[PDB]
Amino acid sequence: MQRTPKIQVYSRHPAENGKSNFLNCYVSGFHPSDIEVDLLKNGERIEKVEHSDLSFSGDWSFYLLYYTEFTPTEKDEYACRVNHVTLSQPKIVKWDRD
Amino acid sequence: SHSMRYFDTAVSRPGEPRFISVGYVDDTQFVRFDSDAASPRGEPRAPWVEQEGPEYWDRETQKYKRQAQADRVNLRKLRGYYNQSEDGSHTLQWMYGCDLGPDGRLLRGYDQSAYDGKDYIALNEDLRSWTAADTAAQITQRKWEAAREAEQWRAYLEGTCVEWLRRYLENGKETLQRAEHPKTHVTHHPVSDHEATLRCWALGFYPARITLTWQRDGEDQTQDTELVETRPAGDGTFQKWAAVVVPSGEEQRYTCHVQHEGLPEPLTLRW
Amino acid sequence: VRSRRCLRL
Repeated sequence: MQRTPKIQVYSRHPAENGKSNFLNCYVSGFHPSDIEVDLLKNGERIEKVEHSDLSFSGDWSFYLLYYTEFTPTEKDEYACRVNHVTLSQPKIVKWDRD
Repeated sequence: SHSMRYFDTAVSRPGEPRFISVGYVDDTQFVRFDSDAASPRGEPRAPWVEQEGPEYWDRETQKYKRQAQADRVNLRKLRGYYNQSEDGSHTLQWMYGCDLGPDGRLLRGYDQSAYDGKDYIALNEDLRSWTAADTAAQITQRKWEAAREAEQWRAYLEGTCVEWLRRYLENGKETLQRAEHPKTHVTHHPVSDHEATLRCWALGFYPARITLTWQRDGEDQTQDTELVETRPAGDGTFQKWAAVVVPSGEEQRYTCHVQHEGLPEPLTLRW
Repeated sequence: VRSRRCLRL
């Protein structure tokens, strides 16, 4: 079976420009396990990004949390780019949450 | 209601496969193992297993390494059962552990596996028989029935599984037995002259089990504009939101209802 | 604690 990833781009705490926070990209429901996940700042890849250990759900679907430190501002756009064997091209999801 | 659960993922490589394993008490992880690491060992991921003895982690490590060895053989044998080539890659998943009810006696025991994401063989609730998804899986089934596998796994699940679950819950009670209620609020977004969006937020709660529902004048409503999968915040707590589209002036009709263990009573918000 | 039994197909 091949299962395409679900993507959520969000922040750990309610965003407040100037305050330090964590950017999060949560990929889930995908199969097989190999995947690319990056956090983007204004289109460029963020260097210091960590991820959780590989786990899966009742339906054998994998999930992963990728995250980084960031300080939201007003024009800095953030995104999550994901690539996976089921995608014809990598997928970009822009950071929004309120 | 609690649970100790182990999740193994063995992925074939075109030599040594990659073996990863993780263990959770409830919605908290506490142990990890990855063969792709420099010198693989059992690694704590929660403070209430950090001060366990060195013998404890040597033993856990030995059993992780033995399971990795075993999973190489397993991937080969599954390749044989389904008469598959060797160029392609495949995946073996395993999940086993115990769930206590609120009593808090053993409610269920689990030992189930998957190949290429498909059910393979699973120990039934009776902890005495096997559900094989395939006649190929029944090769394993007859191997295990000949060996009285269910017996041994019933002994583990009814015995040392619940014992070490209870004991972890003890040594981490300050962590594992304290539920965080969700911090909640509602946002509002005008869409058009006809519509607007209500979004009900639930943040910073533990465990992850939560219920968010929109009602209109006291009637559950489904369209909606979305219900989103519960997601990890990154600090041990979780998040979720539920949103609905409503006529642009009738916001007061719509209430949000939050059910969570950490709440003394279900919560009702609105914009 | 992991079980002493390995998964063996």
